[PDB]
Amino acid sequence: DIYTYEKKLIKSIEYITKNKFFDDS
Amino acid sequence: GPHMDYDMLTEEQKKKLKEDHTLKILLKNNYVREVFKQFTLSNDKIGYLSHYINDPTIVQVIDHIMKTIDDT
Repeated sequence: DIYTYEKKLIKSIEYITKNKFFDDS
Repeated sequence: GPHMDYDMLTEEQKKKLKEDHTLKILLKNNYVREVFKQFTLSNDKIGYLSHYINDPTIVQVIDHIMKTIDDT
């Protein structure tokens, strides 16, 4: 099901963005 | 009695995301970093994800993230 998969996915987005994985500056 | 609480990203899953460098190659795409940054500022996270399940670039980076946190 999609709704159980999204809860792990969205907490990965919210971690990756907060730590700015793509930004070296 | 006891119940599950596994709808939060763990310290081991955080470590496996930040130390995996193949993930960083996918996030370095300027089209991925803009959609990831707009996602957290949206008021309807589930409605936003439902626009990106249809995108062939965003599906491929999501699939690698979702593998990395399942591979604990």
